[PDB]
Amino acid sequence: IVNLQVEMIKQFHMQLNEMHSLLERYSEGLVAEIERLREENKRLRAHF
Amino acid sequence: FSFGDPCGDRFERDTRVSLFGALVHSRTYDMDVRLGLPPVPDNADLSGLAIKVPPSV
Repeated sequence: IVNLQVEMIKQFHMQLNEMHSLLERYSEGLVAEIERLREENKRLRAHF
Repeated sequence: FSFGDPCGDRFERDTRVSLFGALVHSRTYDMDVRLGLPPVPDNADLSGLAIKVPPSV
């Protein structure tokens, strides 16, 4: 039971860290979109 | 009876899109374009004003 508990705690910790990492990965795009639209508007204004 | 469209000669084409070289950073075939300049870069207050180097292409 003690071995099971220790292994379970380690696995829980690892799984928590993996879930945190996955949420961080799945939750820069906005900045790039803003930059692209700014570039597009500046190009439009200069061309006009 | 028209100023012929400068579609043929590259020199004439550039003259037309530059308005006989009047346009600096823009080219246009539209006669009704509202002329605008490129916006002031956001980093100008942070990085200063750089001399825009024309792209080599």
